[PDB]
Amino acid sequence: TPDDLININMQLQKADSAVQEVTGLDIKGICKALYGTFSSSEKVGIVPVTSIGNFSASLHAITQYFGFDSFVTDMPDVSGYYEAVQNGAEIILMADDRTFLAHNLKNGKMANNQPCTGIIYAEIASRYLKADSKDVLVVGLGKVGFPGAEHLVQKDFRVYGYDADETLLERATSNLGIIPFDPANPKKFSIIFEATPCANTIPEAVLSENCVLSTPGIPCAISEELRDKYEVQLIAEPLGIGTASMLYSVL
Ligand SMILES: NC(=O)c1ccc[n+]([C@@H]2O[C@H](COP(=O)([O-])OP(=O)(O)OC[C@H]3O[C@@H](n4cnc5c(N)ncnc54)[C@H](O)[C@@H]3O)[C@@H](O)[C@H]2O)c1
Ligand SMILES: [Mg+2]
Ligand code: NA
Repeated sequence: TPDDLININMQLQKADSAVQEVTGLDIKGICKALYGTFSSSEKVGIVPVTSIGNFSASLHAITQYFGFDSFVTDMPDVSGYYEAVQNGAEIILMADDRTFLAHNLKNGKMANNQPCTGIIYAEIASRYLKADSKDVLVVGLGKVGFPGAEHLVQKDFRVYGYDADETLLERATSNLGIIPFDPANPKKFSIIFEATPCANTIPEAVLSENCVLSTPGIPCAISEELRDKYEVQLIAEPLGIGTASMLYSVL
């Protein structure tokens, strides 16, 4: 509500700075570099869906920050959708338990939260100013991680991948031509991308001093101890960066 407004706005400004530190660009600039696209106060309708609407309030906060004219509809679901279109929304933003989408009504473009999150976090990791090599470790090759790994291959990085499910590791190896990472033969990285719903997924063996860990993952892949010891540059934010990615991907 009131101090939460300050709280979300703080967390976004922090993340923006962490992104500036690592890449030289802010989140706005990353999206501009990623999609060749820019905010022009487009009207975005945030429609709550049945699946107390605090998530939509966060999205309102987040979209305001990036220079969009956003609103939350009074009605939820289909009534909400209708209210949004009728009130001049150019982009619809909405989520249920399994899908979070942004739909641009002007141009027909639609984004899914998961690939957009994976692409932007991978992009941020790839742009690490003080990285020594083009080698990158991706841990987690699910709905967020696989598209992030794909983005990294297309930017001609040498991508190593690991997933706890051999099945998903196999898929990525075949589809993307990434190198399977073996914990029995680790290697140090200066660039790490992690898309896992688990903590302590990044072993100490893999870390180098002043590496970037870029992770949308909840909770955090590295312990506070290890990120202190290695002075790990941490890119992690729970909703805003992914949301910006979506919005900018559809403009
Ligand atoms: N911060 C954001 O803005 C944002 C946006 C979208 C998703 N997320 C988060 O990103 C995370 C991943 O989302 P997703 O859709 O890719 O999940 P997913 O379930 O589709 O895939 C996650 C992958 O991580 C793998 N994994 C789990 N534990 C592992 C371990 N110990 N070592 C290696 N791999 C492991 C799983 O096998 C799975 O393939 C989730 O925690 C999700 O909440 C964050
Ligand atoms: Mg995010
Ligand atoms: Na994680």
